Amino acid sequence: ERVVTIPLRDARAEPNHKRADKAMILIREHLAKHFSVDEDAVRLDPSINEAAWARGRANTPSKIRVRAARFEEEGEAIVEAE
Amino acid sequence: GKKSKATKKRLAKLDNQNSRVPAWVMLKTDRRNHKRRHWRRNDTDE
Amino acid sequence: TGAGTPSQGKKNTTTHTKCRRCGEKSYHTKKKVCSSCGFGKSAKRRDYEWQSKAGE
Amino acid sequence: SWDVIKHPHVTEKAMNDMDFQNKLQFAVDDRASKGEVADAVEEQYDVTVEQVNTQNTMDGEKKAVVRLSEDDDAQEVASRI
Amino acid sequence: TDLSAQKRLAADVLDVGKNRVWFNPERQGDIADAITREDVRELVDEGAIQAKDKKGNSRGRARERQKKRAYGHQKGAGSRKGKAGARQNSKEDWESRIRAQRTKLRELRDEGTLSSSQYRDLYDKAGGGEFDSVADLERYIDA
RNA sequence: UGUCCCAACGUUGGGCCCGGUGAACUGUACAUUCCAGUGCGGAGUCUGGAGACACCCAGGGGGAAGCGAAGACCCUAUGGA
RNA sequence: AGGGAAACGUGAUUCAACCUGGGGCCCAUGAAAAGACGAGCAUAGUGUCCGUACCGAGAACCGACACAGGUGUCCAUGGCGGCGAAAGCCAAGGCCUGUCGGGAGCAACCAACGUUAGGGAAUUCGGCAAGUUAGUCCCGUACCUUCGGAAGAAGGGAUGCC
RNA sequence: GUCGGGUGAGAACCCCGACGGCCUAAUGGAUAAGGGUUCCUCAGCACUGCUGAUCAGCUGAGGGUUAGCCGGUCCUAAGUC
RNA sequence: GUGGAAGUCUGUUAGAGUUGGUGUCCUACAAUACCCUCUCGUGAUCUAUGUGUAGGGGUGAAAGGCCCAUCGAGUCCGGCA
RNA sequence: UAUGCCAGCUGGUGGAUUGCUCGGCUCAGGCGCUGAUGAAGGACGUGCCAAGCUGCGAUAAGCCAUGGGGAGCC
Ligand SMILES: [Cl-]
Ligand SMILES: [Cl-]
Ligand SMILES: [Mg+2]
Ligand SMILES: [Mg+2]
Ligand SMILES: [Mg+2]
Ligand SMILES: [Mg+2]
Ligand SMILES: [Mg+2]
Ligand SMILES: [Mg+2]
Ligand SMILES: [Mg+2]
Ligand SMILES: [Mg+2]
Ligand SMILES: [Mg+2]
Ligand SMILES: [Mg+2]
Ligand SMILES: [Mg+2]
Ligand SMILES: [Mg+2]
Ligand SMILES: [Mg+2]
Ligand code: NA
Ligand code: NA
Ligand code: NA
Ligand code: NA
Ligand code: NA
Ligand code: NA
Ligand code: NA
Ligand code: NA
Ligand code: NA
Ligand code: NA
Ligand code: NA
Ligand SMILES: [Sr+2]
Ligand SMILES: [Sr+2]
Ligand SMILES: [Sr+2]
Ligand SMILES: [Sr+2]
Ligand SMILES: [Sr+2]
Ligand SMILES: [Sr+2]
Ligand SMILES: [Sr+2]
Ligand SMILES: [Sr+2]
Ligand SMILES: [Sr+2]
Ligand SMILES: [Sr+2]
Ligand SMILES: [Sr+2]
Ligand SMILES: [Sr+2]
Ligand SMILES: [Sr+2]
Ligand SMILES: [Sr+2]
Ligand SMILES: [Sr+2]
Ligand SMILES: [Sr+2]
Ligand SMILES: [Sr+2]
Ligand SMILES: [Sr+2]
Ligand SMILES: [Sr+2]
Ligand SMILES: [Sr+2]
Ligand SMILES: [Sr+2]
Ligand SMILES: [Sr+2]
Ligand SMILES: [Sr+2]
Ligand SMILES: [Sr+2]
Ligand SMILES: [Sr+2]
Ligand SMILES: [Sr+2]
Ligand SMILES: [Sr+2]
Ligand SMILES: [Sr+2]
Ligand SMILES: [Sr+2]
Repeated sequence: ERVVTIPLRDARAEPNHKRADKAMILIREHLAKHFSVDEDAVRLDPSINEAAWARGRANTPSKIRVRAARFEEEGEAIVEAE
Repeated sequence: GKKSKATKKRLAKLDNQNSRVPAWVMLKTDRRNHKRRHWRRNDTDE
Repeated sequence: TGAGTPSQGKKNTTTHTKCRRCGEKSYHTKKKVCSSCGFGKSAKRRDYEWQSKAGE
Repeated sequence: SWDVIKHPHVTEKAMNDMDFQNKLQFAVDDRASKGEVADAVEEQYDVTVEQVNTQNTMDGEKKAVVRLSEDDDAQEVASRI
Repeated sequence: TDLSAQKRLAADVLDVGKNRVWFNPERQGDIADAITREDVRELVDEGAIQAKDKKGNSRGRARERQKKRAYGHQKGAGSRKGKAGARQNSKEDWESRIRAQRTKLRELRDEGTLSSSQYRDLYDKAGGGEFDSVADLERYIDA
């Protein structure tokens, strides 16, 4: 378990009316990498969802602080806002 | 529309004919309703 | 307005219906005449020699 | 010569009408009037028919909903057939 | 589980649009067993099913604007969109004025202030559009 | 006033790669061609040279007198309307 | 009576519906019939037969299709807005089915579009395309004219908020 | 659309919640014609569905339309027999 | 000043239509579609349903237009091989 | 030696071929009118389960009589 700051500037590569979606993907990929786990095993708590979609589908926050914990037999992570 | 009693009887019959060939007929004849109709794909008379 | 597809959408009138006398869906409910058997037009049954090859 | 009553119409809805409103339901000849349905019923099960509602069904038959007088008990009438 | 049917019954029993009925996430199994409307009423009381509140547009911002405009503000040239005759119906305005001038003249008469003949002369002049308003009429009557 | 001088950068949907779905047009045969020539005088296929290791991806369409329609123009028929 | 968890209001303005009048127009004159009223009251009996679901449309109709087409009526008084049944935004209500998704700062090229210095129609058969102007008020308005008009001519000024 | 979750052998698109959106003479309500059971329930996914499907206007099996006072029915219109 | 006329003006009100883009599409969403622009919108107006006129005949504010995707003579079958 | 050419082998796809015939085609002989005593035709019904065909008609794949027939039938 640890607190990490996810940069979401790469969502700018996706068309602007769909930035929120891409953000949620970048978040999952960031945690999967930094916590050494499969993207399939990363659980994003709705709090994170609401944070990224706060200004609608076309406006994402530039970064987001997220608190994630890593555990269990198969290796998985649970994440949430902070 | 407005259906008369006769029209209704005819529609009723068409609904009834529009059924499966009983399974036992399958066995008895040791091996299809060629008059199967669909309300959308088909058009009834009258 | 085209005579094709756009004009087909206006067709919701009922004309030919099941005939009381012959059973064919040919009884024109507005003319009250069967285009198939002649019901409403003649007591005799609608018939013509041209409905078959001349020598048959 | 056609008879008036064809057979009892037995379904979930029919049973409810029987348990909650003292009504019996019948499949009857579609040429029969409400009155002819009332008489026929009174003469077949000896009861007092109070009201009869009819419907020409999409099955080609006529369905009758017969309400008996408070004197009679549908549940019991239907139970003897 | 598929609760769309129950959603329909609930909207009817709660007397609200389907989009406003709320089904508790933790009771899908119980709601899924609900077959009859009675089953739905039962779950409603348990609070497993509820009706979300409907929105009503706020009129606060409108009310303030209404006050400013009633006080004669926020109606400068830059705020008008319709033609002058559209902002105030002229025939309608004349009906307002002329009726006010006749009521005026009618009171002065029954009150003795004007003789039927003086009244007549003023009344006919009003009808000819001689007076801009009631005050304009009074000023005239004062010789 | 980007119509133009004279074009640039950006936006959204496609295009490209991946999963699934999945047609049609067209097909005498052969066929990696190019330059000349010849030939019913407008040839990938004949002649002489030149060039040419096989396969695949993307592209804009020069050629196949490309595909689509037994030329509507013109004439002819002891044709039609 | 009913309905509502509860309270279970009172006044006002503007007033669709509906009611009732006044005016004007016609080289145009705006159905007919059954029926009803005229013609009281009590009580009782009778009131049979046919239709009744559902869709009514970017999937239930017609168009070979679950077709971007076509297809009548009424909801024309929901809030802000404004002249408005206009735009734009938002309720009640409906929907995420104008139904394949995943990926590459995602190249060339195409569709639809934003922004372009200086020049300003040189482009082109031709300002084609795009753009310029714009709502409301005040001032002011030519030739010509069938005296109606031309006319919003033109041109000039103003416009928010407190 | 997205994040969680539900069901299921199987879930991007079946259902619940949250967050994010779309429609305002319509993408909402009632209906005429026309269609004809497409309506409701249960059980299903070989077929139909622009991908998938546990879903459905699909497949199997049942069920559903109740009138003195809403239409028809009665009157006559252009006009028809 | 009142009054409120008009085959009167503006108007994507409803509703009707279609100047240009020679845009998009052109094995289409569509055998006549899509978008913007444009025109009409109290009348020789528009619109629903019913009803009448039939093939050398209708109907036509006349384009040889229209009479069920076809009309300088409909469609079907027959004459007919 | 990839992409691949020609021929064959095993297995498909396909339904030709050969064989078969409950259907046709043509010829010959016989026979020949039906209907208000409601025909022919059609509609809708009718079966334990019944969609189609056939039959039948609310007495609904059937009822009665006489003769035939025969231990099976529906
Ligand atoms: Cl008056
Ligand atoms: Cl009705
Ligand atoms: Mg968006
Ligand atoms: Mg059924
Ligand atoms: Mg009834
Ligand atoms: Mg189900
Ligand atoms: Mg005036
Ligand atoms: Mg030729
Ligand atoms: Mg010529
Ligand atoms: Mg000639
Ligand atoms: Mg669709
Ligand atoms: Mg410039
Ligand atoms: Mg030049
Ligand atoms: Mg232009
Ligand atoms: Mg008409
Ligand atoms: Na149909
Ligand atoms: Na029955
Ligand atoms: Na440009
Ligand atoms: Na080429
Ligand atoms: Na308003
Ligand atoms: Na889908
Ligand atoms: Na005057
Ligand atoms: Na145009
Ligand atoms: Na002719
Ligand atoms: Na004979
Ligand atoms: Na059968
Ligand atoms: Sr169809
Ligand atoms: Sr026209
Ligand atoms: Sr059209
Ligand atoms: Sr029509
Ligand atoms: Sr006749
Ligand atoms: Sr004859
Ligand atoms: Sr049924
Ligand atoms: Sr050579
Ligand atoms: Sr290309
Ligand atoms: Sr009033
Ligand atoms: Sr209904
Ligand atoms: Sr509707
Ligand atoms: Sr439509
Ligand atoms: Sr809403
Ligand atoms: Sr789908
Ligand atoms: Sr800028
Ligand atoms: Sr020029
Ligand atoms: Sr020039
Ligand atoms: Sr100006
Ligand atoms: Sr399967
Ligand atoms: Sr359904
Ligand atoms: Sr006008
Ligand atoms: Sr106009
Ligand atoms: Sr043109
Ligand atoms: Sr354009
Ligand atoms: Sr075209
Ligand atoms: Sr007006
Ligand atoms: Sr035609
Ligand atoms: Sr012929």
